[PDB]
Order: sequence, then C-alpha cells, then structure tokens
Amino acid sequence: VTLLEQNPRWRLVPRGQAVNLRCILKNSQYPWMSWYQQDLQKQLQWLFTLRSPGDKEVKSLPGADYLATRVTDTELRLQVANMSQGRTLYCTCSPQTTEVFFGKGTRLTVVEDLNKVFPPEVAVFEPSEAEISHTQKATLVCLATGFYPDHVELSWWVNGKEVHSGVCTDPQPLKEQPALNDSRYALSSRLRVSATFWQNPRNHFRCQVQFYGLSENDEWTQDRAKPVTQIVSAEAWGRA
Amino acid sequence: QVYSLIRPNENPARHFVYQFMGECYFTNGTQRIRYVTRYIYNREEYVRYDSDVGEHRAVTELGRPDAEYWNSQPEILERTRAELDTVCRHNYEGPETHTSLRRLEQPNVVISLSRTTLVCSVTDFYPAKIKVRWFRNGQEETVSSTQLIRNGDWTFQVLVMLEMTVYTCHVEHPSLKSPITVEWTG
Amino acid sequence: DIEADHVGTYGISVYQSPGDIGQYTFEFDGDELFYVDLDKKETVWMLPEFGQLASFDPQGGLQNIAVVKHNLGVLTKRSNSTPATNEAPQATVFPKSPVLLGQPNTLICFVDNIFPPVINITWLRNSKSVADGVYETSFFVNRDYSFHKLSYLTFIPSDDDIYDCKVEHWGLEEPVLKHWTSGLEV
Amino acid sequence: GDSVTQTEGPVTLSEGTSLTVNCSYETKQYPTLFWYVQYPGEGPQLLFKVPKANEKGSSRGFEATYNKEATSFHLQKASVQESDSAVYYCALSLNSGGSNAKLTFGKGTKLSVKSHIPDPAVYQLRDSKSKSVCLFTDFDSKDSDVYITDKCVLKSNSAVAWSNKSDFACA
Ligand SMILES: *[C@@H]1O[C@H](CO)[C@@H](O)[C@H](O)[C@H]1NC(C)=O
Ligand SMILES: *[C@@H]1O[C@H](CO)[C@@H](O)[C@H](O)[C@H]1NC(C)=O
Repeated sequence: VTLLEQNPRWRLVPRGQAVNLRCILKNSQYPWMSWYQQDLQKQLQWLFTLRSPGDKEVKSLPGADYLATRVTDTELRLQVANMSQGRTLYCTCSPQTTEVFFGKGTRLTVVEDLNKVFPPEVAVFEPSEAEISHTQKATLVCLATGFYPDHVELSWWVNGKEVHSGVCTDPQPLKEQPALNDSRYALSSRLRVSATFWQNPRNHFRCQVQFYGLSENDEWTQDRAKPVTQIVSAEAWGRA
Repeated sequence: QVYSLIRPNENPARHFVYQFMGECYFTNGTQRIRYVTRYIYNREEYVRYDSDVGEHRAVTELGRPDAEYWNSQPEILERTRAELDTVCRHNYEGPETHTSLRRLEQPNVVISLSRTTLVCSVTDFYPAKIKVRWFRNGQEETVSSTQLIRNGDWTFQVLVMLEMTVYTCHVEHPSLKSPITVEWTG
Repeated sequence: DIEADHVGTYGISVYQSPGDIGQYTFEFDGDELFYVDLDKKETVWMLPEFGQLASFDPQGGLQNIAVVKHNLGVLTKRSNSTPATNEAPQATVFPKSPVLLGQPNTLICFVDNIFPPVINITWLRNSKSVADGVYETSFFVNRDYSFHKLSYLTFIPSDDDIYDCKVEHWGLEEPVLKHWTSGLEV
Repeated sequence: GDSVTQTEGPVTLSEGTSLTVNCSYETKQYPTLFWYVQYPGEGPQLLFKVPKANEKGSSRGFEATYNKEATSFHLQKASVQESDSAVYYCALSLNSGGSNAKLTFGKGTKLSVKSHIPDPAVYQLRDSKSKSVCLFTDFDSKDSDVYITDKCVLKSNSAVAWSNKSDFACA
C-alpha cells in the first residue's frame, strides 16, 4: 500500500511566491525521508535527507530556493520560495538499506500572469448507432477543452459510483496552441459499455472533471468569471 | 581519495553516554580482514557484530531484542556483512594507501646521559615499528626500555636505558634508507 | 584482545544526553584521521596533508550521529533510566621533543580515565592562565569504554617557568594539577 | 559517485521485440544499482534492485546485471509489451558514503511500444450541441481546428478526434 502521504497534488504558484508542502510517514521501518526534484525535462535530483526531528537543511538551485524541515517523527516539511520555474517535488521514504519509495508527487506550476488560467468545458457524447449494431458495444466519449494549467483529473460516475471497467483517459493532454508554452490544454476520455447497458435509460452516466485553479485569496479584476477550483461535469441518460 | 564509513543499525519503534564504533583488523594487508562493530550504552557493550561469527550477537541481556531483530531482516544482515568489503577493504586499498600507509617521519636520536644511566632518546617518528640497539663494540643485552609513547599527533618517541655505566645507539626505522648511528660520549 | 598489523576504526560515534553533545571521528592505528564538526558540518583533518590527498563526505558522519541519538532514546526507555557513575581522570605532563633551552618545544598533557566524555582542561604558566597557542584533541576511546584526551601547549623552555595542567571533571572533588619544569625526568 | 550514463531515447519497438537499455555508472565507492520505471501519469516506482555485485535482479520480464567489470547495468526484456511504454531510469546509491536515501539518476530513456496487430472503424457521435466527435480504432492531422488525441491502449485501441468547424466529417 501507500507508505507515504503528500499533499497537495497540484499547485498554481505566482512568480516569486512561496509554497509550503507536507509529507506524512506511515511506516516506521522507512525513517529516512527525502525530497526529490523533477524538472520540466524529467530529470530526477536528490535534495535532502532528514532523519531526526528538528533537522533543518537549505539548498538553493536555479529556479527555486528550498528549506526542508523534519518536524516530528513522521512530519516532513518543505518551503519553496523565489520560484520562477515550475517543477515537481516528490517526497520519499527509505530504510538505511537504500530502498527509496516515491510518493504521488506535487506538481508546481509557475505563472507570471494569472489571466491565462481557464476552467475546462466538459461535454459527453452519446455513442453512435452504427457501433451498437456492428460490435454490440457502446462507447461514450467525454471531452474537456480549453483549460490552463493542466491541473485537472477526470473520472466517470455511473449511478453515483465511480466506475473503471472500460474507462480510458489520455495519459497526456493536448495543447490547443502548440506553439505556445502557456498554451491551454484539452483532455478526452472514453467509456465502453455493452449495447444492452446503454439501451437502459435507468442508468445515469456522468463525466466529472476536477479542476484546480485559483483561490479566493487572489485578486481578480476581469470581465469574465474567476477560474477558481471547481467541478465541471456533463450527464447523459441511456437511449434505446 | 575517498573514505567509506560503517553505518550503525537502528533500534525499531540522569546523564547517559552512547558509543558506536566499527573496527577493521588487517593482517596481511587485505588477505586477512576482521570486521567488528560495537554498540555501547553507559560503558556496557550490549550488541556486537563480528565477521568471525557472521551475525549480530547480544553481549548482555539488554541487547537480545536488537540482535534478533537485525539478524531477522535479510536486507539488514547482508548490509552489515558487506561492510567488510565496502568499508574495511575499500579504505585500506584506497585512501589509506595515499595517507597513513605512506606517512614516514624520520626519527631524531640524542645520546645525553644521566643516572641516579646512559639513555638513548628516539623522538618524532612514524610508524611505531622501530628497532633500537646499544653497541659500544658489540651489542650487549644486559637494560630496560620505556613503552612506546604515543604523542597523539601521528608521531612517537621511545627511551631505551643502558644499565651498564666509544658507544653507539643503533636505530633502524622504515623511514631510513640506512640505520642511524650516533657517536655516544657518555 | 585482537592481534593484527593495522586497526582501522572507520567510524566512532559518541553521543551524550542531556546537552545534545556528539562527536564523530576516524582512527587508524590509534591516531585520529579527522573529526566531523557536527555544528559546521565539515570534516576537520588532524594532519592537513591528509586532507589534501583523501576526502570524506561529512553528511555520512552527521547521519551516523542521528542513528545513535535514536538508539540512545530507545535504550533509556528500556533500562529504566540507568545512568553510569562518574570517573576520576588522571593527567600526565611530558614534553614532545627532548627539552633544549631556547629551542621551541611542545608540552603534552595526557588525561586518561575520562568518563563521561566532558572535561575542562587548561594550562597555567607561573600560576597564570595561558589561552593562546593551545590545541586540544577529541575524546579517544579506550578498551574499557572510558576516554582519554591530549592537550598541547607550545612554549619556549626556560629554566624559570613552571607549567601546570589543570583538569576539571564531574568526578573530581578538587581540580587535578600536574606540574612540570625544565629540569625534570619522566 | 558522480554520473550515470543512460541510453539516449526515445526507443520505439514493436510488441514482441526485445528491449536493451544501456547503462554505465562511474563511482569511487561501492554502489547499489537500481532500475526505476515512471508511467506517464504516475511517479517513479522501483522495478528491482541489485545490492550484491556480479549478480542479477529480475522484475516482470526485465533483467539487469551488476557487471562490476565493465561497470554496466543494462536493462533487458525478452518480449516487450505495450503496457511497458514508460520512462526508465538507471540509478545507484553509495553503500558506505554520503547521505542515506540518496539516488543518482541518469537522464532517463523513454520507451514507446507500438502494437504489431485489418478491421478499423470510425464512428461519429454528438450530444446536445448539434461540435462533432469521431472515434478511430485504427491499428496503424494537417487540417486546422482539428484536434486528434494520442491512441489509448485500453487490447482495443481508440483515438479521439474532434473539430468545431461546420463542414467537418470523419471522412
Ligand atoms: C603474507 O604474509 C607473509 C609473511 O607473514 C608474506 O611472506 C607473504 O608475502 C604475504 N602474502 C601472501 C602469502 O600472499
Ligand atoms: C574551567 O571552567 C570554565 C569552563 O566551564 C573555564 O572558563 C575555565 O577557564 C576552566 N579552567 C579553570 C577554571 O581553571
């Protein structure tokens, strides 16, 4: 199972701001906790290794100033200040016999202007009648377009329960402006069910997309709605 | 070049002193290496690993849980066993070849005499392996010498006393191409 | 005892509580290779020439103390907090080189049977304190798990001066004073 | 232990072929060699480790030899699979030096496995908008305002393409 717990998963960081990260250890046989950095080019680099409570280490590499702290026997902190380049920070645990276990990670996205944040638009599409009569299978397609940053995660819901059978999501989003680095992203997903399942109107299909955007602590003076952390979804009933 | 260290194992889950030490014993260079770790709590060794045994052993009753736990974990027992190669053998064949095994300090010999007789003082040399001899014309056993004095700054000194009342103090040391002879006056 | 040609103590961790006092050293044939300054997190070689040839990552020694600090807390909660009594140290003053008046020399104070490893060693020239030109080594471990330490004082051997090595320890009702003059033997 | 050199990716293989990711380490102290795999939506997880030199570790179909002679740790698999399309990292850690839990990673090697594999199928679907979404199940674009997603593995493959211009057809 999970020997660690790192929160949060995503973070929108203005340029020059500070970020405080947590990590909780769940196994005593892995007391050597560490921080690892993975840059935008997917290069892993070791930062600190703290063992006893009260340890305090400092590392200053280009793009971010670090400050790790071992508060208690299971509490590991990390402060990232003066951030000008986005990166991902993984909390790890290991015994003295080196066996490093990485957590889920925290993706830090640095933005210079907050006017580029956009929430995704979700739309489900009912499967074609040609597939139902040819393969006896119905494939629903969900689509989330025009969001920045890519701090989203999609999940399907059938009658209030999250399903996974026949559910595929794109591992990486698409860039709507491929020539731009601050390009808005798009993400799709699929759900395959039997033809008899889709032909049952009693079944409720839902595509939930959790978007992590802005908080109420951020000043916003624009003519459009604030791109705050919200849940955009779309429903579709069964058709026979 | 680069020194390797022995890592002590961890315990699972009013003045006090705790000591840990990892010892590497060398005989024919690296042909005979003995590796021993010691866990000391208040002048009482309670857990010891010995390469001649191959596993941790409880020196006192206080160390029975720690020795059983460390030996029950294969990844822990194998890491301790491998330290004979990753620490003992590495340090001797590596950094110590450039530092300790190369340091040579030539001795200084003075031959002043005083009795209550005719002592020879050999000071500031390294290593401690040294041979001192007395010979007016032929060497005489007779005569007592002090123990090897360790100055603590990587030098040694020794004092040999000639019980008997052209004398020469003969000294042979690995730092000398030829033995040092001094013309004693008495 | 163990018979060998060389003994490499590649890791000596000593920790005391309360006070959060630690020490990490490397030894070879009884002499100190270096010590890791736990406050500055840097390796300090006794022989500066050895630091120019070899090297050692001090973070390994720092994490070595983190283990013994952890094990000591677990052992304190196991032995029902059983502390070790204090010992009375013994000092000995002797010169490093044969004493020649006018020629610079170093005076050595050898304090043995030190436990716990906390001590206050100071020199006196004619009953007056001297703090400049004084070097002090780390706590060397003994086979009975007590400690010994050496202090050094550079001086000009004159026929008049009288030197004292003052030793203050918890196991001493009164401070120990060892004397030395230019016309003594030892 | 300074560097770990790895095979410059990306590696494109057909399902059923053999993988060979080279790795050569350079260190001054005895290391323990590792192989880590990171999937496109997950964090790096340990594949297997080799603590003892001149031995081999195995995980799934992957093997690597702690070759102390040539200082290599080449990753090899007999029959690759699409599900193994990820980035692989060669890593080491000093057994008796420096900090604990300190790994030295290479640059990483990306692996893309295309299926070997007929009966393609393109469908059109729509709901409550009147854009258009098309589904491509092809075993094996230049137009503007047309977005085509990468083919999902899910074995059944499927790629999603959509466009918001009026005169757009699956075609
Ligand atoms: C082992 O030591 C002996 C002397 O004790 C020496 O003659 C020999 O060369 C050494 N090395 C061997 C036997 O490989
Ligand atoms: C011993 O006492 C303190 C150390 O706590 C120090 O200031 C002093 O110089 C030492 N020596 C004495 C008092 O002779």
